[PDB]
Amino acid sequence: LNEEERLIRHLFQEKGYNKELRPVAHKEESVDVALALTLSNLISLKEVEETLTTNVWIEHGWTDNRLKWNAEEFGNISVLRLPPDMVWLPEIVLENNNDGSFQISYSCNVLVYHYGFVYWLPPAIFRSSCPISVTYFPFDWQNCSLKFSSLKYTAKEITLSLKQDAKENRTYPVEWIIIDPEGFTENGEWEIVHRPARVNVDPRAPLDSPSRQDITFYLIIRRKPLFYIINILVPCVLISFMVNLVFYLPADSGEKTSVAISVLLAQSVFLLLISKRLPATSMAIPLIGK
Amino acid sequence: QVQLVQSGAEMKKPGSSVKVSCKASGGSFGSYGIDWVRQAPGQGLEWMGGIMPKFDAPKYAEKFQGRLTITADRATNTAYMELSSLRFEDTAIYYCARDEQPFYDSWRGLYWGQGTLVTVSSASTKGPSVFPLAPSGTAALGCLVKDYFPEPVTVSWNSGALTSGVHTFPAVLQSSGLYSLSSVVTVPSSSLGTQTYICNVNHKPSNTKVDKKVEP
Amino acid sequence: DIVMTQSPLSLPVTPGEPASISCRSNQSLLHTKGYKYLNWYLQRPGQSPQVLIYFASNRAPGVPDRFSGSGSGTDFTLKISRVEAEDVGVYYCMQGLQIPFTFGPGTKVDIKRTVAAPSVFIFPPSDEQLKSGTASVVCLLNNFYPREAKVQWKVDNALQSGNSQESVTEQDSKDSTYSLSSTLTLSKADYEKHKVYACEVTHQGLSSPVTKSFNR
Amino acid sequence: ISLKVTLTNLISLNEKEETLTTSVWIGIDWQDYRLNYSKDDFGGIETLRVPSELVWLPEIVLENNIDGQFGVAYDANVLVYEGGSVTWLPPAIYRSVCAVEVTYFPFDWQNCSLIFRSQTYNAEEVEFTFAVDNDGKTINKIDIDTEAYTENGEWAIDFCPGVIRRHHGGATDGPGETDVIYSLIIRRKPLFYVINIIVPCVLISGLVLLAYFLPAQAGGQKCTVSINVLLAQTVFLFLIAQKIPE
Amino acid sequence: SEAEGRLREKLFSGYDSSVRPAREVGDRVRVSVGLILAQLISLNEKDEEMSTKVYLDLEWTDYRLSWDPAEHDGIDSLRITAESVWLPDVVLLNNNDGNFDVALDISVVVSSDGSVRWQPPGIYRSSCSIQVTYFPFDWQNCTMVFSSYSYDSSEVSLQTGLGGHQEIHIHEGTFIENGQWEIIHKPSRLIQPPGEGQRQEVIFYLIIRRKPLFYLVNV
Amino acid sequence: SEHETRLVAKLFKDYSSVVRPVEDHRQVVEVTVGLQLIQLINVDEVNQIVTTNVRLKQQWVDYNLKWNPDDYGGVKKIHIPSEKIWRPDLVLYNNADGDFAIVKFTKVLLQYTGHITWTPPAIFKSYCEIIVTHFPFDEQNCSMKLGTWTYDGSVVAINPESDQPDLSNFMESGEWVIKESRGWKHSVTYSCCPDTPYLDITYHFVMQRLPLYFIVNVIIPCLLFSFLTGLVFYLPTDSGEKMTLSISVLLSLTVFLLVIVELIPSTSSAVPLIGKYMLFTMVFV
Ligand SMILES: *[C@@H]1O[C@H](CO)[C@@H](O[C@@H]2O[C@H](CO)[C@@H](O[C@@H]3O[C@H](CO[C@H]4O[C@H](CO)[C@@H](O)[C@H](O)[C@@H]4O)[C@@H](O)[C@H](O[C@H]4O[C@H](CO)[C@@H](O)[C@H](O)[C@@H]4O)[C@@H]3O)[C@H](O)[C@H]2NC(C)=O)[C@H](O)[C@H]1NC(C)=O
Ligand SMILES: *[C@@H]1O[C@H](CO)[C@@H](O[C@@H]2O[C@H](CO)[C@@H](O[C@@H]3O[C@H](CO)[C@@H](O)[C@H](O[C@H]4O[C@H](CO)[C@@H](O)[C@H](O)[C@@H]4O)[C@@H]3O)[C@H](O)[C@H]2NC(C)=O)[C@H](O)[C@H]1NC(C)=O
Ligand SMILES: *[C@@H]1O[C@H](CO)[C@@H](O[C@@H]2O[C@H](CO)[C@@H](O)[C@H](O)[C@H]2NC(C)=O)[C@H](O)[C@H]1NC(C)=O
Ligand SMILES: CC(C)CCC[C@@H](C)[C@H]1CC[C@H]2[C@@H]3CC=C4C[C@@H](O)CC[C@]4(C)[C@H]3CC[C@]12C
Ligand SMILES: *[C@@H]1O[C@H](CO)[C@@H](O)[C@H](O)[C@H]1NC(C)=O
Ligand SMILES: *[C@@H]1O[C@H](CO)[C@@H](O)[C@H](O)[C@H]1NC(C)=O
Repeated sequence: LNEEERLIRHLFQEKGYNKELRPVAHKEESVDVALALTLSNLISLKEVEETLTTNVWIEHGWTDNRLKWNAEEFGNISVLRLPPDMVWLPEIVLENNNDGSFQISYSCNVLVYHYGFVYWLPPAIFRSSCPISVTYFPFDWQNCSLKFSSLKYTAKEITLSLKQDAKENRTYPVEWIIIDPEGFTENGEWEIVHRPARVNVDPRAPLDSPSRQDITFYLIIRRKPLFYIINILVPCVLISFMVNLVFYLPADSGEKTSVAISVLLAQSVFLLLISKRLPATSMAIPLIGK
Repeated sequence: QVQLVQSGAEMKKPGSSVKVSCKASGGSFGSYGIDWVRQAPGQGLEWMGGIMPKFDAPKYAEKFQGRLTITADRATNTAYMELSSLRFEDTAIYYCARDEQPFYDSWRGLYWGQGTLVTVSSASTKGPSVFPLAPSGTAALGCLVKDYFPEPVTVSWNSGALTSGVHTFPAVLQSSGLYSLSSVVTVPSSSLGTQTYICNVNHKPSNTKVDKKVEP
Repeated sequence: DIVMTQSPLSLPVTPGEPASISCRSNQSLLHTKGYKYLNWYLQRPGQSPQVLIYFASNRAPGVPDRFSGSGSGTDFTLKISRVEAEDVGVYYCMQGLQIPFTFGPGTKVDIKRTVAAPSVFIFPPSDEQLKSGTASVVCLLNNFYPREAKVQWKVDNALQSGNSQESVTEQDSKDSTYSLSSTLTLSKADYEKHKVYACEVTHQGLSSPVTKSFNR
Repeated sequence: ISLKVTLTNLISLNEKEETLTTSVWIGIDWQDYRLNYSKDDFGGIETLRVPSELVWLPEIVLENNIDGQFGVAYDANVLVYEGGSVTWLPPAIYRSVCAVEVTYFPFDWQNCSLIFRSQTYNAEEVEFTFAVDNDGKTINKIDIDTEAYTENGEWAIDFCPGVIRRHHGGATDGPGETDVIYSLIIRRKPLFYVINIIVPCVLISGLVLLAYFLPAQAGGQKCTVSINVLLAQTVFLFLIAQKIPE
Repeated sequence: SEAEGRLREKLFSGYDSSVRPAREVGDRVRVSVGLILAQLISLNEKDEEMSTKVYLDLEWTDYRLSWDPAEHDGIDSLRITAESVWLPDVVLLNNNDGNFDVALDISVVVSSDGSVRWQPPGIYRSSCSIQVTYFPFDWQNCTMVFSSYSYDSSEVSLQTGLGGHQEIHIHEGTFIENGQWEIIHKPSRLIQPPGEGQRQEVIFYLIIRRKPLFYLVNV
Repeated sequence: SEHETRLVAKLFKDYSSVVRPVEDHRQVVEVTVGLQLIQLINVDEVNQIVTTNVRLKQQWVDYNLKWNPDDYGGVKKIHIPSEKIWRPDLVLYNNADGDFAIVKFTKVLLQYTGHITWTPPAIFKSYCEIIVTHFPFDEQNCSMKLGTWTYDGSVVAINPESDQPDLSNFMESGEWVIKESRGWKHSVTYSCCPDTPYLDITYHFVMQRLPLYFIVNVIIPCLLFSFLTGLVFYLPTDSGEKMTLSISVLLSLTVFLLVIVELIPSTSSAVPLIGKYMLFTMVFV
């Protein structure tokens, strides 16, 4: 790589690139950071812990004019793979995590093109807070979210936007979580209904606050209730309906209250079974609990 | 000190197959960056085929398609070619050109082997017939070494004592499939009557040993 | 296929001075990324081919500083700042853009020396060879430069065609000359039918063609 | 490399995960001619403590760990004695694979292996020998200090031989490999299962024999007893499902 | 920015981030301690620990990090990595899992007058002695004791953060409300040493009441 | 020892680990990827995760890390920390919730020819579509997709070391038997960038569950309850024990539901066969 090693010396050693400074001509400007989220797989939703675990690939896009070069001068090299610790990064974190894992998991290489665009697709395992609505369990749907923002930089320093795609030379924003139809394996219990993406700006907060801006990726997910149906509802409902046979039993059999109290015991066992599977929230009584 | 060592020379019959290996030492080579180039006798270089990263499979010239199989083994640091349905014009020196780190789209030969001579002929081991080229102030005389197979033939004059002005020509392959060459020496015309001139012809495959006195 | 042509067919080179060789393509050799996929190869006498320049301006590792190259799409030039006596051989330009990859005809290089005319000697077939039923007539051209030379056979002043073969030695390492042999092969019956046999040579060191002949 | 492995505690054998947790410290001794010095030239110093990161180490790891932890727990100082002798005695917590032979559980014994090797060097580059005590006999086993050792509440260590293996030394195999394997033969103490599960289960399961002595009338409750013993056995099945290997 | 780089080079020439800022010997560094409760994750009764997600709110002055904006292209503030400046070693003393520190160091905001504001995120597991008598119809008193681990009261002085609001700040719009616990009170107090090695403490109290509908339905 | 010290000092005087180690930037780095499976730690049917202990053998050539052994006392190979050199960034593309890339940076074996062998350990947690239709007699085909995260095929080429994964040092599994294993290379080209293929090597493992645990613990009690269901119809009515028997069988099945739900996969892709049998027994009692 006479060429790739001559280019990196030119960019980083000769010109004195400083990864601490933002890529802006003056401090008053903000760096435009375009974000998109690809859902590799929905790992789980722990109802008791109220935690959503996801495997997501976060596409970052921003311009760094200090990392521009004339391709023809350097053997027509058009793109460079560099470590992420060698360049300025727009440190985006998952704000609404519930385990302290704010940052991406694997800090992969950045891709830097000759016209200054910095591409970066670090994959991450995240564990986010998803408050659970137990009202219609096991026929329930949940509304989880993945809120992304920067704590080291505010809206004064970076502007968060959605990634822009093209079709027939017409630009549109990517306002949804990207899912590869071929590579995506559906979760065994949760079906994705909606998966929007939004840029949220709070007019009340000051511009120099980390809470001014965020990009939130939502997951409206519907439970697939076949397991709970087959294993709880049909046995429990049939056993409960079985109490009505005592009225048709003759009083001379001497086995009436035994049948009824045994049905009560079976219902208590089912209650014990259900008590392990949901959190002890007071917002509502679950449907199965009702 | 990277060195490519090919297999030894081959004598083949028409319609047979020849497999030529190309083994490397002193360097680490992969599954790509292999190209085979042959030079027919008296002709220029000709590309046959090779494996490049872009195709991830060997590609061959139209002439050799259906007959050539080029393979490279990264584990053993060896590359192979196998040319089947051998024809008379497949007689050539076959070279392997290789790179340790392949170019994606094309190839360069930074390391070559010594070449493997493959001879495709239905001829049989035949010794030469040695005839004099009698001398008609310098005069010349020579020996016509005709109709032998296979190469080579060694010619010396006066048991190696005469080495000034001796020209032993490269052999020419005739349409009969047998080789022929001439060896000539220029001498003073005054020495034709006083000095004896004998050409010593040797053809090891036939054990032909001829000492032909050349005189007017 | 891309057709590659080189000029000059032969370049004579005075050890100590620069030299230049040119290649041509009937198609643009420019890659989509602006890389001109042309390679230059040298084959020294009795040696395997060796790369000198790759991608039309890049010197391969180990090649000395003397060699350099340049070009544009279809026209390419290989230059030697100073010519040393180790740089003698056939230089090949090759296109590596489109399969089949093709070498050029090849430009031969040889050490320059003053013009030297051949000494023309003709030899009859021997009685020993005529005993076997064939007749070979050998015309020789000794110690001439340059290698360009034409040999025409005449039998009773009738030009022959298709019944002769030529062999040439490599340039002599001391006096820097070539030597050439042309051999007519005729059957004994055809040999006896005609009287006069003659080989006529033409060479730039000769003021006019030189004929050597005999009468049986 | 002179190797000794000392076991301080056997923490647990997790049947569900098939994991043995042990607390050990490895005795590692070797020669380094570059770190050779005489006490007379340095004021009588016979020992020098330096961080282990400053000296070459053979990089001994537990190959058969299950949790991905190959190295030692605490990088202690190496002791550099005069004459080029280097001693490193780091402690370690290891979670090792132990396939649980379930057949006679809970009256079972296990054969848990601790396999040690160099992570970097082959047998021609680094080799192992067992350490020797002051009496000179080779310590080809796990060393346990009797005074400080508290037996595991459930597991008794009966045997612990050590063997230095060498293999892949053939021409086709190429460079030879070596490792040290210690075979912890451990016996379970089945008292908890006897008192809490087996004896109650045996008595409750023997109760069905009493059904043969009850009258065969309406008030006999012969089927009451039998089927309720089956129900109690189902409860014991739920109890046992939490303990057995899977 | 080139001007920002020049200002950073001017500021951090001869600057030691391990040395407490004190122009004269005996000068105290005043640190204002606040707390923002992002989420009340849980209160584990078996382990007797409260899990919270919080943003600390630490403010202090470092005289070494002062500059004139007029001489530096009107730059009135800087965002600097926390590890590059001196920090007060303020930690959760009553942590239950052995973790004293913040979840992410992030960046401080330095004003031209030397004022330093730091708002690191934190996931904390604090020890809470559970009053079990009225469980599940109970209320708990779970505290988060914050203090400097090393510096004594003669070196770093603590005060409750404000900007007379001595409370944990809960942003009503973005607060993740807990489904089992209702927050009744959320004060903050500065605790002086009794009567050197003496250290002040800023304690944030969370008096939370359980919502017992689950146990009413199921027990 | 001094020869190796001098060699290592010479090699890394002006070395760069960020750039691909090729003489020319137009050359391709060939990486030979070989997966050695050490242990199948666990298969998670609920979250569809297969966790395995593996060795990811990687072999490439660094053009700049070459030396003549005659110039360094005959040293033909050395051991170098992996962090100091350029490496390929292989990532488990179908990672479920574990590490995406290698985290254990062991030393590499560097030959004088520039050939690097790196065999780091890893614990792969890979997503694996579990088909529970025939559970516990089910057969599962889970793979591990591996490829360079940030390098396309035109700069870094990958090829399997062997047609199959290396199972020579595979520890026996007490729950699964590997019927078949095979590694396949795949190349994907998109119309937007026809000259930049994207490569991956996918190792797949066909695994058959050992069902003895579920036969003993789940199926046999269900069969016993199913048999006990029919015996009530041979009881006399005057015994006053028919309801006792039937209701006690129902209660035994209800208690057994705890065992089954803790054992059965809690997924809704399909009804497990054990689930079908238990529903059969419950409905018919
Ligand atoms: C578990 O799941 C995995 C993944 O889905 C399955 O793996 C697939 O297995 C099949 C074999 O049954 C693989 O198909 C084979 O791929 C080979 C790839 O060859 C290379 O070269 C070609 C170019 O020539 C490239 O296009 C290709 O990408 C490779 O680089 C083929 O050579 C095989 O050819 C066979 O089929 C053709 C007809 O299609 C015949 O003409 C051939 O003679 C030959 O029989 C074949 O196509 C497939 O690639 C694997 N996929 C993956 C993702 O790895 C497992 O099989 C599955 N296990 C089970 C269910 O048992
Ligand atoms: C606890 O575990 C250890 C480690 O597994 C175990 O020690 C090993 O025992 C096996 C046998 O169980 C030993 O295998 C032996 O190897 C010798 C040569 O070294 C062979 O002669 C014998 O192998 C025979 O069978 C092979 C397969 O059928 C054939 O290939 C071979 O030709 C022979 O017929 C032989 O039994 C092994 O060497 C040791 N290794 C160690 C680490 O010591 C130990 O026995 C276990 N302790 C118990 C169960 O009490
Ligand atoms: C340098 O390389 C770039 C990238 O390959 C060349 O731009 C391409 O040119 C081809 C035509 O030859 C177009 O079809 C592609 O769409 C271009 N790619 C892009 C991404 O723009 C460029 O032409 C080369 N420059 C020179 C002077 O050769
Ligand atoms: C009263 C006695 C005879 C028992 C009767 C059992 C009946 C009511 C049970 C047994 C199996 C049950 C079915 C099992 C699974 C499914 C698929 C899903 O879409 C839920 C409904 C459905 C279709 C159930 C409907 C009710 C069902 C048919
Ligand atoms: C050049 O000539 C050859 C031979 O006639 C032909 O195959 C080729 O297509 C020509 N190239 C162009 C670009 O015309
Ligand atoms: C260390 O050096 C002394 C000489 O100073 C020598 O006597 C001793 O044997 C050496 N020790 C080693 C390396 O064995």
